[PDB]
Order: sequence, then C-alpha cells, then structure tokens
Amino acid sequence: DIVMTQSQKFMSTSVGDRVSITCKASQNVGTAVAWYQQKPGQSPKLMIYSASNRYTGVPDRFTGSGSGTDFTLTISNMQSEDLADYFCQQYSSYPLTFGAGTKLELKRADAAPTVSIFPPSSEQLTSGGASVVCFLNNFYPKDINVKWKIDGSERQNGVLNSATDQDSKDSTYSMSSTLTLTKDEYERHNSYTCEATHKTSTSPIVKSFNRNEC
Amino acid sequence: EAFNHLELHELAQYGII
Amino acid sequence: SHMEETRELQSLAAAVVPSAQTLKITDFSFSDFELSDLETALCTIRMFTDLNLVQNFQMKHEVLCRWILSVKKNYRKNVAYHNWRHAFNTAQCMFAALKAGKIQNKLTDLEILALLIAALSHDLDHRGVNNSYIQRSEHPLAQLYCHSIMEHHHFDQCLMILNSPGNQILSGLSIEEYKTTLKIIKQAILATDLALYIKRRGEFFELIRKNQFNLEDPHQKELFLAMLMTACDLSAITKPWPIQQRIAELVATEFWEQGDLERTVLQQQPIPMMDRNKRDELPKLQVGFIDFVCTQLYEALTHVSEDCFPLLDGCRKNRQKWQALAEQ
Amino acid sequence: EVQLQQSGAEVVRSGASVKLSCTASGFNIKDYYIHWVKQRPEKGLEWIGWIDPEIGDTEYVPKFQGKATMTADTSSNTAYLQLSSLTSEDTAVYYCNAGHDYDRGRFPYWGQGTLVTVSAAKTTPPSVYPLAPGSAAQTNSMVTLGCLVKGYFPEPVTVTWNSGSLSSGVHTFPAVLQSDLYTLSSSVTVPSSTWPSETVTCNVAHPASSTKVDKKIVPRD
Ligand SMILES: CC(C)Cn1c(=O)n(C)c(=O)c2nc[nH]c21
Ligand SMILES: CC(C)Cn1c(=O)n(C)c(=O)c2nc[nH]c21
Repeated sequence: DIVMTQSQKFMSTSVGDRVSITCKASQNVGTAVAWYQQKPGQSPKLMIYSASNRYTGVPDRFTGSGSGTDFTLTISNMQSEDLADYFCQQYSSYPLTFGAGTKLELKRADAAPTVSIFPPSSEQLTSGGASVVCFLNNFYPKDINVKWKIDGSERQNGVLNSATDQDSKDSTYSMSSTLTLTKDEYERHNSYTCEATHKTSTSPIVKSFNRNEC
Repeated sequence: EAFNHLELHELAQYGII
Repeated sequence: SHMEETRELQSLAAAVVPSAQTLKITDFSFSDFELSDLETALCTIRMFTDLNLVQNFQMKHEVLCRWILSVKKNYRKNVAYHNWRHAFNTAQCMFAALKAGKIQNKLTDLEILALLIAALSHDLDHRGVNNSYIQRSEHPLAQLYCHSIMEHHHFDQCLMILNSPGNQILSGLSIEEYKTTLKIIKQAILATDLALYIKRRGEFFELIRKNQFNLEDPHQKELFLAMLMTACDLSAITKPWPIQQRIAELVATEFWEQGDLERTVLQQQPIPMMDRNKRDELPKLQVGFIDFVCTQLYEALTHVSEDCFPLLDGCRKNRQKWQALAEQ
Repeated sequence: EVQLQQSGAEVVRSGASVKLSCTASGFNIKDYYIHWVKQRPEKGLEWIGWIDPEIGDTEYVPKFQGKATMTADTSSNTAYLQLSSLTSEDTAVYYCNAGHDYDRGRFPYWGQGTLVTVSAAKTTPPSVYPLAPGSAAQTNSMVTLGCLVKGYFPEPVTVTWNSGSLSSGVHTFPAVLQSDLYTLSSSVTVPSSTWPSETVTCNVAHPASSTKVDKKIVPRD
C-alpha cells in the first residue's frame, strides 16, 4: 500500500492568506493525485485532480502542484468558506489510498484558559466512584497541556481529556480533563491539583482543593 | 459459422465466430 | 462542418506529396503515432502513385483526393481501434508488402489496385463491435446480411463511395476492368473476416508445407490474396514493442467497451478477452491469439516471399514479450 | 445536482450485521464504479473496495473479505454495503463515492457518510452529578458550575441549563467511553453575583432510556 502523508493535522489561517497544504507519497505516483475538501457531516468534494488540474466548478483560488512524491494544494486569497478538512489521494495503483487530512482553522488573538476544578460530589461518592473534573475554557491557541497531581505527585492513569471544536463564533477552544478513581483510592489522599500550561503565561495556571476542608 | 466442435472453445475465447 | 471538409480538400489537393523514402512508408517497422491527419492522406497518395496505379488508370489528382478524404471521414472517430488509422496502417503494411517484401512483381496491376482500395476500406463504418455481437443482439444488419455480416457492410460502403460523384477513382477503367476489379475487391474485404481466414487457411498452409504452392494457379492465387489481406489487417501485431504495446491498448479498450454492452443490454457474460475486469489476463490471451492466429500465418507468408520475414520476426518478438508479461 | 445520499447513523450490537444504503440522484450509477471508504475516529480514510453496478463485479481489499459485502441496483440507483460479525473496531463513518468506470480513481462524487457505532453494551440511563465549587474564601468574579453525566449508553444525551434560558457561557463536551459506557460534562459560567441568589439547574435527557434528570447546583459539595 502506498502511504500518503499529510504531516500537518491543523493549520491556523486568516481570510486573505495564501495557504499551502503538503502531501507526500511513499512511492512515485506521477501526477496521479487528487485533493478533496470536506466539511463536518458533509460529502467530501473533488477539488484538484492529476495533481494540478482544477475540477469543474471549483473556484480559481485553488491550485495544486507537484509530482513524483511531493504534492501541494494551494489556496490563494483564502475565504471563510475555505475553512475545512483537506485530503490527498493517489490513484496511481491499487489499493487507492488517502492522506489523513489537514484541517484549516481560524486565527484570532491568544486567550488564556479559564480553569476550574471540582471535587467528587457526595452523591457520586455514595456510589463508590470519584471523578475530579477540571475545565479549561475559552483559550487560544489550541496547544495546551494539563497535568494532575495527587498530594503533589503527577497522576498519569485514570485521566480522560475531551475537547470541543473551535468555536464558530468566538474562535476559541475549550477542554475538560477528568480524573476518575474509586472512592477508596480518592479517600486515601488530600490534595488534588489541575495544572494548565499554555503559551499565555509563564506560570502555569494551578487549581486545587483539599479533601479535608471540602 | 459451423466448425468442428473441438475447435469451438478456442474460436470463441478469441473474438471469432 | 461541410466547410472544414471542403477546405481540407483545397489544402490537400495542392500540397506536395513527399517521397516514399521521406515518409518511411517502405518500412515494416513504420508508425503513424506522430503523423497528422493530412500527412496520412499524403502517404496514401504516395502509395497509389508509387504503385503506378495513378498513371496506369488515368486518375485525376482532384478525384483521388476527394475519394481518400471521403474514406477518412467514414471511419468513426469515437471508435477505439477500428478507426481510420487502422485502415491506414493496414494499407501501409499492404504497401510495404508489395515493395520491400517484393510482391508487386508477382501480380497484375488490376490486382494491386484492388488490394490497395480494399485494404483502405476493409472496415468502413465499423461500429467497434464484432460479428459475433451484432449477430447475438439481432442488429438489423444481421437481418440484412447472412455470413460475414460486417465485412459485407464494409464493402457496401466502399462501393457506395466509389459511385459517389467526384470519387470515381476508377472512372478510367474499361467496363471489363472495372467489373473484375470490383469482384476482387469484394473478395478481399470479405477475406478480412477472421472466420473465413480460419475456415480456409488450412488448405493454404499445406500447399506451402508440401512445397506445392504456386502463384500461377488462378485459384491458388486468389486464396493467397485472401491470406494477404488477413496478414495486413492484423500487421499491428508485428510492430516494435513500444508500438505493439500501445495499439494493443486500443484493441483492449474497444473490446472492453463491447464487454460492457454484453452485460448491460445483452445480460450475458463476455468472453474474458472483452471482460474489462480481467485486464490482468491480457498478455496470455495475447499469447494464445498470436499462437493460434498469427505466427502460423506470417511463417507461411515468408515461404512465399523471403523479404516478408520482418513481419514474422516482429511477430514472434512481441509474442516473446507478452509471454514474459503473462508470467508477471 | 449530482448527489449521493447515504442512510442515517446506526447504533448496533457487536456480532450483528448492518446494511448501509447510498442513493444516487441527478445521475445514473451504471457507468461508474461505486467505492466505499471507512474513516475511524482520529484516523485517516481507508478504502474498502468497489462494485461495478453494471455487472455486479466487486473487488474487496483483504482486510474486509468476509466483513463487507457490496451490492448495487441500477434501476433504483442504489448501492449497498453489508457489514457482518461487527466488532468495536468497525465503529467508523462509512462513505460511498463514485467515479467513471474508465477512470483510474478520481472521486468527484461522495455521499455524506454514515456513522456506525458498534458495542456489546446494554442501554443504561446516566447518573448526573452536580459540580459545585468548594468554599474557598479567595474573592473572585464570574463563577463556573457544571454537571457530570456518567455511565450511559448509547449516545446521545442532551444538556441544557435553566431549561435553555442559560445558553451563552455553556460548554458541553464530546462524550468518551469508560469501559463500554459514556461520560461527558457540561460547564456553565454566570456572574458571581447571580449565583447562588438565582437558581442554576442542569437538565439532562437521554431519549434511549426515556430519562430526564434535573440537578440544581447548590453551594458546598
Ligand atoms: C456502371 C459501370 C460498369 C461503369 N463505370 C465505369 O466503367 N467506370 C470505369 C467507373 O469508374 C464507374 N463508376 C461507376 N460506374 C462506373
Ligand atoms: C479484429 C481484431 C481486433 C483482432 N485482433 C487484432 O487485430 N489485433 C491486432 C490484436 O492484437 C488482437 N488481439 C485479439 N484480437 C486481435
């Protein structure tokens, strides 16, 4: 199988920018490559074929180039409607294969996340389980790291992270990080800490609580 | 287009007859 | 449309016809891939000219030109292999056979003229489908003609064109000449039916085998004339690999196109050879065909004329390469 | 316009089978090859194979032999994908697309995709826990409250705050699996002065289990 590699999963852009998306083939595919555009829950669409030919109806701001193993999709003067996922595909030979996609996102001003931590509710505790949740809301850019500490010690296991897509209105991202333990594991400790490191601050944002107070 | 019955398969598998 | 046609005649009936040497049409290894349409027509004129047909039959440059053009426009463009370039590549083979293969010196002027005219029109209006199909699909052409259906049609066409005004390239012949030329032409075109080639070749392969074959014999000759038609009709198989490669790509597509119709309108399964899905069994199918139909014949043709060997050489040379491929 | 319309999302039990449809409008599938491609969460598209609706010929890639079965019908212009002996790994979005039969592989037409979710879990109502902030006397502005919805199957659950009156400031996260059952949280941010003087309740609904739960967030734990 020919591997089509799109090294960039995400790219921040602004309306008016010239944007280029790369795709590398593991074997010589000639110019037998096509590019597709896809938006959430919608059909992919053919944009470029034969590496550099524009498919019927696609606007003249999309062009493609390359051959052999290195290919590039270029959007000149990017428009709002261009924010979407893009993926290359080779049809040099079987099996046909696709790149993993590159998502074009919107650029805005950096914003520091709003962090909040919550202990297990007494109710969940009567159930024998204990989830400690931390929200990291409305930040930009998306690059962020959350660290948990139980009694000042890094906790690797049991945490699940979930992220919302970039907000369609305010262009920020939000995330939830939750540490799930049993009531017994949770009750054998005092200090729980949710720490967020983001480019918006040199001192990570630290939020915590002590079980014996609360 | 009547030929010997032994021939028939080869004849047909090429575009003939 | 009628307009582009008519200027095409102006430009053609006024251009210099280059020499046969210049045009490399004397070669068995010749290719048309890089020629224009106008060029091919020009070669054709050079063909008629250098076979003395033009002078010995009082042909007017004007007329011949119209005629040629007419044949050109009566081959279907949308048809993959059986278009004008096939009729042309055949006639050039035919021409090469008579010259370099040295056969001209073995037959009459009436015969040479007939072979050339036949070679050029042996597939007129071919609609990219074999006799087998048209028969099984009850085409009205099958209701009209009995055996050799398509080949009868190709001739019906050839003749329609020769009777066209300003196309009577034969106008110069005595009524007796004309009368027998047409007879031979009919025989030639029909001979390009593969079924007749098969149902007759055995006879001919023996006279060769038994060192008995002899042109002088009226019948022995006209049989050979059939065999010669076939020889040129599929001369494509005797081309340099890069050419054979590519022309086999067209036959390929045209077949597969028929295969589609077979399961879409006919609701039958196509033979593998026209089964688009089986494209990976091409080379062995090519091998088997070359064995079954070809080598056999070009061998014979060389016993008749040694200088015709390049055909046999190029044939087995491609067989070689298909076989390799068939073994991936 | 030329369009490929696929059937709706399916939540199926492991070991079962499911049959997906892809209907063409504005054009005829006969002279096209209809291909199907799978897309797993956080993964790239993987080709499954194609069918030639004209003759019924199909070609599958080895990973899907005995897994997928493609059929087509040119009179109704519909192609089908049958997936049998389903497992967790078959959970993905499945697309059908089309390209000229004589064409090497350009995909000019694609369906919108069908999400198939495979699991051996039984339908389970969620437990809704209130997320109230501890009594940390440190003086601050805006306050963030939340609700943890845990241990339900299948998706989805919907969550609102104050019956939809509180819409701005809420973040409801994608659900994630925790040993066959789903969990998600929702946060809401309101002015510090408005809570707790004014009630804040999260309304959680889980149509699959015919359950509705309202949790009022009160101070403490
Ligand atoms: C009707 C036919 C015998 C007369 N005749 C003829 O003699 N020559 C020489 C032609 O070229 C020709 N074309 C049509 N009829 C023709
Ligand atoms: C009638 C024609 C398609 C028969 N024919 C042919 O002429 N060439 C040159 C081939 O290579 C070939 N292969 C199968 N049939 C073939």
